[PDB]
Amino acid sequence: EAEDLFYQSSLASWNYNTNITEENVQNMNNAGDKWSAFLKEQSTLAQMYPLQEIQNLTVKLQLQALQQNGSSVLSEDKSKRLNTILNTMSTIYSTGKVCNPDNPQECLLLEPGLNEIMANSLDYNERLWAWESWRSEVGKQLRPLYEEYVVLKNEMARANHYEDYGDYWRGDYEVNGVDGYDYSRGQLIEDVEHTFEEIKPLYEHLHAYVRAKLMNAYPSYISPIGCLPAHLLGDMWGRFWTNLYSLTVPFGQKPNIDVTDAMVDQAWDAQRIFKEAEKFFVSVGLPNMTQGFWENSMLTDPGNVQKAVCHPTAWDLGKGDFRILMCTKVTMDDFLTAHHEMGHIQYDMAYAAQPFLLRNGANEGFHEAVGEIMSLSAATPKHLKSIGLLSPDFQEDNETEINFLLKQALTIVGTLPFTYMLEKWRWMVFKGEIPKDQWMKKWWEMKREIVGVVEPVPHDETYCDPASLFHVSNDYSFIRYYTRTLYQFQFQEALCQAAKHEGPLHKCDISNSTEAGQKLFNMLRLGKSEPWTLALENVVGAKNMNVRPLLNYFEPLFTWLKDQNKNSFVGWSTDWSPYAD
Amino acid sequence: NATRFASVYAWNRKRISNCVADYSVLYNLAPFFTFKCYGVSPTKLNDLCFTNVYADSFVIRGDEVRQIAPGQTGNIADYNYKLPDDFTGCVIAWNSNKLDSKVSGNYNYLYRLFRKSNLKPFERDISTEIYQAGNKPCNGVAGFNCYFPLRSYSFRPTYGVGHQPYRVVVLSFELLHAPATVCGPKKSTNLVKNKCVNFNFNGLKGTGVLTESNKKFLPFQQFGRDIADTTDAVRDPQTLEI
Repeated sequence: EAEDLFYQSSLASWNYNTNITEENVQNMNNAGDKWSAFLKEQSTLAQMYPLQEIQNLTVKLQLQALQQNGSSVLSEDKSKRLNTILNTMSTIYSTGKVCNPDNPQECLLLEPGLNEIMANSLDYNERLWAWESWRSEVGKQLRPLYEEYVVLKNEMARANHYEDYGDYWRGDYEVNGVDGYDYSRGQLIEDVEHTFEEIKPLYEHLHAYVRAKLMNAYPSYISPIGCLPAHLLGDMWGRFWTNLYSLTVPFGQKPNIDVTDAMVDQAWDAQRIFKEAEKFFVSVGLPNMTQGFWENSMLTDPGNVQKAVCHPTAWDLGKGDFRILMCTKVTMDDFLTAHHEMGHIQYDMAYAAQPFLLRNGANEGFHEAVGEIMSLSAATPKHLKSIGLLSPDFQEDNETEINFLLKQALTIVGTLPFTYMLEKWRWMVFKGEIPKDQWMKKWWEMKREIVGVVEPVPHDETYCDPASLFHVSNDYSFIRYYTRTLYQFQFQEALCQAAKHEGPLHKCDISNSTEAGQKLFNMLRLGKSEPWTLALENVVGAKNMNVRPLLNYFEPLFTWLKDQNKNSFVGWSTDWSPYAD
Repeated sequence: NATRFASVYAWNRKRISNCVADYSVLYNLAPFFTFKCYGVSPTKLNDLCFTNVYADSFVIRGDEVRQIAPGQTGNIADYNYKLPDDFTGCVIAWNSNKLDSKVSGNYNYLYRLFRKSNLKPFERDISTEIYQAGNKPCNGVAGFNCYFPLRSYSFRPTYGVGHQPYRVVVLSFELLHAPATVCGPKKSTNLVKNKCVNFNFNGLKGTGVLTESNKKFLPFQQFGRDIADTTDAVRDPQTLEI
């Protein structure tokens, strides 16, 4: 009965994202309360489950997601209070108005305003007000809102037989019931600490490479020894370092690998984007295209008479229905996310015979890490020369592969100490390890030692700095991004090991080979019926999380980052400060 | 070509007996989406007849079209219906997007996902029984550890092929010890006169010269004989001329 009540709710969210009217905001609500009533009329009937006598593993993996009572364990006034503060903390992030304190007569908005100022601005003081006033006008009232929120979710976790709320995000990684493949809830803490020790020389060479090229832009603002100022990372927080590629380009005389100039003159449309890129999937050995994906999806923005949010997501609606939604544009980056977002939808195409509790990824990061292995294999020169988009005789030397390697170094490797810095902070604010006067003082002290970023303005306890993101302000998991890269490199290594390609992993290509199709499809069709510690052994052969293909992916880069930083200083310190004048 | 179809656990029965089936406008024209079966080919049915043929009319999801196979088990092939190992007939499917569906999902027709035991082939099981796999009962209500497998469909023409409404007509062929009654179509050729030619009629084989006959004949007879016990007249199989 969950294939009809959630299906009426999730199609109203697809109808709202296609047509934004005043009658469509309430269409998500009246079809959405019946799923929330079915989420609580089933979970109260699932609380007295005897788990001491059931021997079937396919049934007991379904009942573990049904035994969770949810957020309605507590009283009626607190269940009203969690419904109150959650829509408040997401409205002020969406409709937040921020501007300059010097001239407040013009104040713009969120998405066209803050995005352009981190791309091509070089000014020191003008970009400093774009980072400080977002933390001084929106995040001031979050500290009365998060202090009662951090005591709310701790009482939700103690009655559901957990330690704290830090084990709630680690509860999806918990594997129990199988001898030899056991995985505790606290085993993810030391696994993240062990996987970081191999990438600690990888990020420290990336830390010295950014600061050495930025000496010419900022002579009297950046020290040769100390840490990074926070308002010059190319992003709002530092998750994507892709906007700093114009300041950290290794060779400007070498041309970049892109097909933006080659897509215009052949008169390509958005229909030819998804048609040629579907031939990547049938050549591997995945099944063919569905007809509801073609004549019903929105690839073109339907005029200027109606508004439509076209952020890239794959709508796993239900019962075998598969739909995508983005505004497809003619550039290089929109073709790679067309490869990425349909990599999720072909993962959901495999477990079509599995039920509703098994129609998910193996963890909260399995659905997005399996989508990026086709997106990493679409920007390679082996795939782009086979489709005829590039030149038939394009030059490929040792110096032009560094420019392709820095496209995968900035947005993938650079978020991984930032994923470690937030998720260690989010695990310890719910465990009660730090008090209220040390709530925000611990945040930039652990930032200055593990990512090398110092805030230029000191922030007191009345400001809430990490809740300016999308996932913290919507109460989402952030441990999915740390294993997003480790699973996408363990998959991309082990798939084209069977494709007999001799060379580096950045030049590898899984197309025109059916050996990687049957090795993947028996792992994609399992879902939640098999845990991730046995599904990893069928592909890469390792049940543990290891950082071996990440060191072999940037092995031409780690040679070159060693030789360029012979004179530079490796590492940072906790002594330099921009406000220490 | 039915306007109304039956449910997948409420299979109706339409007899095909004592008639001639014309597959030259149904199978040779082929307005359906897919045309595949096992056991016999569609080009073998024009010269092969059986005793009793049965068929039905039901619409499934598009992911349930792989369970319709001889010897198949699954969510539909072990709980809704079953095809036997000696299944002679063929299975024809066709999408029915806008005419068999309605808005907000086609909630008119239901399907059973769980049964208490494995069912036999040709079972019209429309019961509301509860599958049990635990320890304690629930006194016959959809409650604690008691599955309710009856749930309606979600057909609408803007959806994918995984649960697109596919009208599946399982035509079951069966030969018995009784003589055959339903036989497929067969093309005919022209007739020539005044020549020593070969004869391949409906019930007469031989050779000779066909001329005009001025003799009396019956509308039910096939051929006539003379006093010397050889064939001297044949009635047209298509028409009636001795």
